[PDB]
Amino acid sequence: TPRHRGIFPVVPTTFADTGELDLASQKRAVDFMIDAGSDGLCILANFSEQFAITDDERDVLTRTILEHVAGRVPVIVTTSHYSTQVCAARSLRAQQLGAAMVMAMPPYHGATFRVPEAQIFEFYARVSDAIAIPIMVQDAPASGTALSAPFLARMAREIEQVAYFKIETPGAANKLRELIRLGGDAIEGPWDGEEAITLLADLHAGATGAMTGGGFPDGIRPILEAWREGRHDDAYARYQAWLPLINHENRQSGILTAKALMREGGVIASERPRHPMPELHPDTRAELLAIARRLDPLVLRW
Amino acid sequence: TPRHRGIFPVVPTTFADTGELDLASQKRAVDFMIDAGSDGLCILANFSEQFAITDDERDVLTRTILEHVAGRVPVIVTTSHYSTQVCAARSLRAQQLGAAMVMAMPPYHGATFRVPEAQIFEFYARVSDAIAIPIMVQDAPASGTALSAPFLARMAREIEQVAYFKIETPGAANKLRELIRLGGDAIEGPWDGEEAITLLADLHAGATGAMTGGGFPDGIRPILEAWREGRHDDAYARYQAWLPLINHENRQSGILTAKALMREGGVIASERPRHPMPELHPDTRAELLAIARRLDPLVLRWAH
Amino acid sequence: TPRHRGIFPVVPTTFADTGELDLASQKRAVDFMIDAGSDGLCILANFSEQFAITDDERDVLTRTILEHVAGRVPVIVTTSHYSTQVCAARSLRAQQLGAAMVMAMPPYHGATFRVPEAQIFEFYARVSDAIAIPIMVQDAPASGTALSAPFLARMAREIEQVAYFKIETPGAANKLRELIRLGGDAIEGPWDGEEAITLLADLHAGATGAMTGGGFPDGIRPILEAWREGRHDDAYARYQAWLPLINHENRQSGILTAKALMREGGVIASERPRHPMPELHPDTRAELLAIARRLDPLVLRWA
Amino acid sequence: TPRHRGIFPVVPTTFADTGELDLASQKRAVDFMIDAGSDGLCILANFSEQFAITDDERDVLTRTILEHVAGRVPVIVTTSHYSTQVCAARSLRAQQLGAAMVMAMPPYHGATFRVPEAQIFEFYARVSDAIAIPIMVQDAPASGTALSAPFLARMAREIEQVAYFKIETPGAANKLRELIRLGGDAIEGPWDGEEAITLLADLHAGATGAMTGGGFPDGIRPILEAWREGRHDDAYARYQAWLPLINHENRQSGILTAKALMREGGVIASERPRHPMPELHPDTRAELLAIARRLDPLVLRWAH
Repeated sequence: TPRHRGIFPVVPTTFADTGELDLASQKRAVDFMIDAGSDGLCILANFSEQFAITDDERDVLTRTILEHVAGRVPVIVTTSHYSTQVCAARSLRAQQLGAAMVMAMPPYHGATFRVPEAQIFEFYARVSDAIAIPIMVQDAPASGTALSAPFLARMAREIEQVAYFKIETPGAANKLRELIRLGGDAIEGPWDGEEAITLLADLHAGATGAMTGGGFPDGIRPILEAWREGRHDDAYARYQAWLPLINHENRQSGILTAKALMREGGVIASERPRHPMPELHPDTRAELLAIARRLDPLVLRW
Repeated sequence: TPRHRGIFPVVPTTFADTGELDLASQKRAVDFMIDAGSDGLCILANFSEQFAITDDERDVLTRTILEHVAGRVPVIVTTSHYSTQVCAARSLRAQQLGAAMVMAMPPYHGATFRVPEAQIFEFYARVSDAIAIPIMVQDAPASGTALSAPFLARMAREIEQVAYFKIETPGAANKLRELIRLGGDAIEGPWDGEEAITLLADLHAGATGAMTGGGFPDGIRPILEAWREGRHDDAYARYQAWLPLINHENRQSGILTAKALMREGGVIASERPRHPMPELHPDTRAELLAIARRLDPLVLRWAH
Repeated sequence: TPRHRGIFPVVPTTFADTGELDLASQKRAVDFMIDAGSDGLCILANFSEQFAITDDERDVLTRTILEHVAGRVPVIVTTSHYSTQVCAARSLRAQQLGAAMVMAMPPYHGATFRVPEAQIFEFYARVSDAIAIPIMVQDAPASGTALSAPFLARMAREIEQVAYFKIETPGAANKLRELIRLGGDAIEGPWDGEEAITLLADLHAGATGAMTGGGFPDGIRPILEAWREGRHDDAYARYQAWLPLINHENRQSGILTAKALMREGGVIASERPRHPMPELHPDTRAELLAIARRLDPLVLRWA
Repeated sequence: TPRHRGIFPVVPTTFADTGELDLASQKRAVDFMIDAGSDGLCILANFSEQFAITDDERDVLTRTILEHVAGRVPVIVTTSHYSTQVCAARSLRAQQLGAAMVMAMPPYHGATFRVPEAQIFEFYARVSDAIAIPIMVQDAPASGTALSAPFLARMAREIEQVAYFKIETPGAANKLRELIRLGGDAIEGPWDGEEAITLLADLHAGATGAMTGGGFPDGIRPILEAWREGRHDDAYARYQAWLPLINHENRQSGILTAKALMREGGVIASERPRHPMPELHPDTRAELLAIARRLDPLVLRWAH
């Protein structure tokens, strides 16, 4: 039924040692993530350090990634912004460059600027009016905005392009359940996130897709396929083998997990974040690689 | 002693009702706020709806407002960004366009992306290295980041351009006291904000400046002047006369207060915020105008 | 047709300087607040430092206060607790001791333990089942819990004893409007709080009551008096006169405001909070009293 | 050299299906957890639904559990309270009843009532003055209170009974590293919590104790002994075997995990929480048992 399912990892934004954009490494990371078996990619998300780049860098990254993908896989372009018209403009521009879908947080700023449900609704409704590609709602703690399942399904029922969801808040499995129950066939893509830390319970809840980290999609995807083909016991076995790595990405190495792995594997030239985001502690990085080496991920032999 | 004191109200961003920047209304807003007696101006702050504008609009507004000010009053340009290098380029770009000062929140994003103290120091340290004009550290709830009074005082003593502070967190008065106690004359500008709702308590604590709303800086400034010259009772009376309007701005009409006042007075073409920021409830606007129509602010008697 | 309206100040808990309960000062505090014109009292709220007392002290305080009030004014007993059965038992006990109303936060603990909307509904429903006095829903930032106006309105329509609301989250005035619009006659008591900092705007929105600080209800009740009688500009003039004291209470001296004023007036023996709650900075205290003295509040000329 | 090391799981508060305390099931949960090899126990913590019980119930449980343990293992009694005097009174009472340690959150209430560092130091200082058994400082997100590693180390070095720490804020591993270096020999017990979700990373950092859930301490303890004996590859292997259960407890079944397992295994009569805490979704429960049934935990095998 749905247009999009499977694993859609987040593409990390690759800087040089100087903090400037490293577009060469950026294309190599996209190519590695496509070779890993990804059904699609998501760019300019919070796991791409979008908060540390400029609007001009956003446009260069959007055109560079989409032109290099060359239609090999569908790309989700994250266009989140407080202003409705800016997000619609970014969504239209991503559409023009070949995006299959846009992902947007609800309109927020910082810790205290929140938007009532009514204006959150109009935000998505107007972004929906301007574009023809599907919209994904990101439900994540970083927005500090409660998006309850009845309201999330409401937007899926009442807004044309709103069909996909990335539920990353605590208790995501039973939120996905309630979302699917209240939205029916309007829920085209009930997806989970958070680096696939709760993937198994979310699959139990009816999740169709996973927006994981970009470091090892080859490890996570056979869980989804085995679950689709009814091989539940194989899905658990693969989830169990890879969970220590997923747990270390979620709890320890964080956003920089995909880049530190890509650096060690020779995929990208630098794993540095943009200052002032803290770099990985050497012990956190050493333990990340020690776990990964036990699992033979493609990132280390690409 | 300090380079800058007095009232530095925030210039709101004037939009057309379509949604685009209304630079014609932007300049009239700047002219009025100068005519209202502002010691300076601050632009692209959170009260300017900066989170709703793009980088290109930021540059157009920085150039337009600074050019139109034409050095009549000093301008603080807010350059906050998570990335240390983006904020450093913005602050340098603001300096080269004529800014007297830059204001920066600590690096943050959303509700959960927070930066440790050691990197926050380096953030302001590297912005300091890039410019020759002073930095104003904004201490406000929107960042969700704790900047202790010792830490703020430490940055003043050890970072060259860090010298001004906008204390807006709860208990701003007693925190200003601590900041001044620990920093001394390294605290070149202990200022408050939050529309001046706590200005009288903050002046007691030693505040020498106030970043207020842009609607009625003329009603608030005599509070600062009377206090500087030891007329505390006149400071109280002016504070009391205007506190209901300050209270209605802080608690009811918020960021849109200045623009609803400017629109009523003919200063600007539209009071609309950029969607999806909620527009004023009709009763909230009417009560705002009704309160302002007891105190004769220039904004309701300027264009005509 | 409401059962309760007007001004209901939160009674502060009076400690001795040793930190133990000072019940003699507690009664004198109650008496002053009644002589100051309170239409009723609310006890054991967060503004009463309830989080710094024990369950036994709560029962000692509920009995002593209600016994001392002797039915002079209606008393709101705050009964908040995460546990549905603990709150219901507290509200029942308060009813049997003479309480006319209970106030309950939504169930919560700390900064992270939250309750889904369906369970918050069941919470207030079973508390309503247990008592025959009305419930006041406290919508305050300390809970960290979002209670939308549609949810609060549905609870008033569907839960018998849910009829009163203390709305003191940001944007209370517009929330009160939507609450009244969606709830209709089920909204028996749309009140505000936060020391009456937004009282004028809330009065415009349809508020019929205010939960203020216990320090100067004589200064604030006339604001409601003029509003109810239609003297809107008289209500504004009174408002402007006392707003600097309300503002210093809201932003500077906080919970301790009523206790510092009562101690200066000789009403109580000690203004100290229970440690580790910070005591008032000496300048914050002097400024509070300098403002108060311009307004001649009864607290400074009672004992 | 330290007085206490190993696994100190939190004892769940056992209720009846009617909501009242089920003390018979409470004693059996204690016996099972001792039978499962716990080096010690912790009672009346947030993982015990302590916020859903009364003071009278707290005292009934403190005396009931301490007497039934009969000194078989040391018990940590969580004495947290906002009031300094109340916490010290609870802590002295716990020590008089045989407690080997007390655990205390920093003083706080709700989402907004916070305490400055100076009075938090004074809070732990005066509690230590009253008691003669060690204090464990709990650093958990439920307090919404920042307790930096320098602040925690300073308390350990300057306050006699502050010697143990439960770190379960985000990034506990790196925080534990800094707390251990900063605190030196005064950190008698750098411990982690959060159901052992980050036990491996925390052990690399130098954690010596783990305060986990109470359902399967027999499965988690070998990870600590393997680390203590320097068998790092073995610690990973047992960690990897039990992580899906640990993860399900941390993200899906939560506080109710220990009670659901204990009820299934016949240890306790009821697994319900006190209303309004949401009961387990039936699918969540079935996934919990299916994962647990793969690891042969004692809780589904318990004869005494």
